[PDB]
Amino acid sequence: RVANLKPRISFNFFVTAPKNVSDIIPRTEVEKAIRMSRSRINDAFRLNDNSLEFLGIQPTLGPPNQPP
Amino acid sequence: LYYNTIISWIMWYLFNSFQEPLPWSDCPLNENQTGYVDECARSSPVDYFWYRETLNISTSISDSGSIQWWML
Repeated sequence: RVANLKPRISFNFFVTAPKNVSDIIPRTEVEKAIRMSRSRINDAFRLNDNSLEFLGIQPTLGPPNQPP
Repeated sequence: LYYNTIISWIMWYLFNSFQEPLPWSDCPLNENQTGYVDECARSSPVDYFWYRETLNISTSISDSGSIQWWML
């Protein structure tokens, strides 16, 4: 569901059940659902997770191991 | 005497050269594979790498800490 469409590519959204629309998906599982496939969607629009802002979901990755 | 102490750190940072992500450029992480430690959060990553990296630091002059054996 799309609400408050902003030409600035910003809007608050939520998802429901498909057609048990009396009930919606609880957000607490959606937070881990995005963090699983967060890497999938930025390259689906050539973006960098600083153009995928979620305000509650942030990337928690990147330990470097350059030296042998 | 004590110029060669400074001169050794010129070579020490020269040993820390040669590389893609220069070591003072970035922060070390925390223990949770996430964002950074507090003194690299509260101040720049160029300094933090000085009070632990260049040398482990002490608070005062009256307390002698680690010997920095590889810096020796």
